Amino acid sequence: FLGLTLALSKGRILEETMPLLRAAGVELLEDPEASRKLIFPTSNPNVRVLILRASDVPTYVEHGAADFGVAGKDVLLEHGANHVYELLDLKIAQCKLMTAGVKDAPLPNRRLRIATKYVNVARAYFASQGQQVDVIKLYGSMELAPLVGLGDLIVDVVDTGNTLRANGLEARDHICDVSSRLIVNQVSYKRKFALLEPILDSFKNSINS
Amino acid sequence: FLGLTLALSKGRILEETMPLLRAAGVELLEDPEASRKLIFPTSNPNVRVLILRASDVPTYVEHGAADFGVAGKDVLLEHGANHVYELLDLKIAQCKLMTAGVKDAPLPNRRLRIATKYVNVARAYFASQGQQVDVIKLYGSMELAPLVGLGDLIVDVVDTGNTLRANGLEARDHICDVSSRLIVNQVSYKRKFALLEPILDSFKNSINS
Repeated sequence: FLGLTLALSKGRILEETMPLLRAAGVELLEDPEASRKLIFPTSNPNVRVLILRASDVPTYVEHGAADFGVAGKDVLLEHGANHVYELLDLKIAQCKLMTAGVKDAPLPNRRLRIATKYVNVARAYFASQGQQVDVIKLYGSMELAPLVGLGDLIVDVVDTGNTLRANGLEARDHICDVSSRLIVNQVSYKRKFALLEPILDSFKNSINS
Repeated sequence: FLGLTLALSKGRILEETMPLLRAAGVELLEDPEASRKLIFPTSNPNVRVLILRASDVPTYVEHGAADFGVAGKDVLLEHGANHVYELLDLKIAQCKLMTAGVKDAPLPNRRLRIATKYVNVARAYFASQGQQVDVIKLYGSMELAPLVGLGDLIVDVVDTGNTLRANGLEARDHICDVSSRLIVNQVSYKRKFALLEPILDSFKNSINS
């Protein structure tokens, strides 16, 4: 396959990327959410799509298994973005990285334990607050952890805050805003620029409105 | 909450644990697969259930946020089981850890790159084969990696082999058999033994047939 391979993930990222792809002459030929297929063709024979877990998008792009991708800033910060280029803030799937805990619960007088998927982000953020913290690495359902005493706080992505509120948690601190970003493999950017450039230009034009 | 907190995960583990719980006088009052609730009551007021991602079950049990749990051997090997007790092989959700790659594809003459969620298991298994390997940490859909050149092999859990076969992959090596195990927090085992013992005994009796 001599074309470009685009790494996306399911849900909001796929949903909100598709219009940008449509304006650039790229359309999926079926709903990937309903398929066992791993690699998907498009209306453009020079572009194919991978549907990955959000956390794996930087990995595939870094290694060149995908030439470019759409990854949330949260994933990029946690994974590390030193071995891809971030070309565009696409302003999609916007949310916040935040700390949260049980509503009105006092912080303990000791090293805090932070339950999170975002272990690197958590250590860095708390370091900026003057705190060395213990981190408990979790893979999902962060909202449960404070309820059963696993960790004093969580770090997670928050959009509406409804999950938090439904579970008797409240956001404590805003860490940073998060949006999905167009990343490119550093070799693909050089070797396949003629294929990338018009797509990149279309995306840039689309995001300007 | 003074009772026991049991950590389970969705799908086959939940499905196949429920009969064992039923024989021990513990029944869920609704289908957790259909609910936003995080902690679930049971027919026994001394037992509640957490529905976690499989990878997080050892974590919750180790820290004492759950007193006991059902975790796959694959997760235990990868996480490390030094800070829980493994009491029972429940013989449920049986499968194999295996290596796999593209059907009939020759191995490269260099350090192999292993794409997997099971980074620790992969390094240990290949070390037993006389090989130092590079590992690429992935979070899902392992079957894709060899198709797009990410890694030379994968390590994954295989049951039927259908996913592998559907994607033009074949299992290369059998690493070990995997089944779900009853694990207990090391303090809970001492402090709450009177609550645990009859449940543990029931499970043992059930698995004997």
